[PDB]
Amino acid sequence: SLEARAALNQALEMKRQGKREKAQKLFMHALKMDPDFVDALTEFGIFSEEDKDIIQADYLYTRALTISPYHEKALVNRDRTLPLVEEIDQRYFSIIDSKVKKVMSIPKGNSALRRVMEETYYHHIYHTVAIEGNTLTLSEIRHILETRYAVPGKSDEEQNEVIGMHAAMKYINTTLVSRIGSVTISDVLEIHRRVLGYVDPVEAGRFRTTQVLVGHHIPPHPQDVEKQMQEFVQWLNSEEAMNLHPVEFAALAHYKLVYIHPFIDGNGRTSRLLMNLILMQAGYPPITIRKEQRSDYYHVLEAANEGDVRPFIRFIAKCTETTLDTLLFATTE
Ligand SMILES: Nc1ncnc2c1ncn2[C@@H]1O[C@H](COP(=O)(O)OP(=O)(O)OP(=O)(O)O)[C@@H](O)[C@H]1O
Ligand SMILES: [Mg+2]
Repeated sequence: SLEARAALNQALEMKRQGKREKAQKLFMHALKMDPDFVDALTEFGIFSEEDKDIIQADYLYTRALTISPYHEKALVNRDRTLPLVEEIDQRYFSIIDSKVKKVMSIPKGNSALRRVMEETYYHHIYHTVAIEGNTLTLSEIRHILETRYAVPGKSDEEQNEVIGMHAAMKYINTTLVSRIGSVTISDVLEIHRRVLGYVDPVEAGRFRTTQVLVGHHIPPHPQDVEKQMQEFVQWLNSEEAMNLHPVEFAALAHYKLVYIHPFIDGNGRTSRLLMNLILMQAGYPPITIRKEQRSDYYHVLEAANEGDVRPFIRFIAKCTETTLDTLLFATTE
């Protein structure tokens, strides 16, 4: 309905100007012209909740969610499944928590743990670059970082991606992990400047100024990148984010940064480092997303884009358990 659309737009204009009596008449008129107008129902629900009429607000929200008979079935079924899913999810976080406490309890000065921590360091670097076509083997990566001699018959681009990761991981471990205070845009840029610096030092440490496309994702317009990065870091240091389970917080921080995708390149590597910083600050070890999990990683990211991030959190939770099981397995004494 063209009149329903018009009635809602004026209803919202009257709401901003503080004419609530006129806004209500127009909300009612929008629903008279189109009873199944989702926008007007949801928006009139928000208006009703502001006036502290909870029953009416709930009626309008529920009406908007259940237009057709198949929506009604979806709601009654979802209301049944949600509690069971909440239980399954909560269980999996408590299972991770127990394994974290077992890893943390082990003395920092342990012969076994030190070897594992040293070996898994190169595993993360390997998987973080190999997941997007870096053909360097694990022994080659160690050679590059331990000796600082280049390997033969492998591109300087591939090897400078490894050097950049090592530089970024050192910076975090020494400077940021134990640093008490808020994480700022500058800190993210400092990580990115090291991650991409050795490959593209021109673009390393500054936002993109062009439109791009990441897989099946449409990231923000370059002119809106900076505002969304300000809103992002505001959330990072919010009380809401502090309450979240570290794995949930680390997963959300990861997804939000690759959604904004504020750099021309190195967005994945940067967002995975920020994920591990948050976990390390919370007392968890650094986790790895293996190159074998690329399709799963992309699938849960595409699901997150279309408005369900829970699969991505669950995916990061799986990657966390796998990392902990690897540390706990090395009790070979
Ligand atoms: N649908 C999606 N929505 C959001 N982010 C996505 C999506 N698909 C992929 N990504 C992320 O974007 C990354 C690719 O962007 P970019 O090339 O800037 O990262 P990179 O650091 O060069 O790659 P990588 O770290 O994976 O080796 C992927 O690795 C992934 O983390
Ligand atoms: Mg890339």
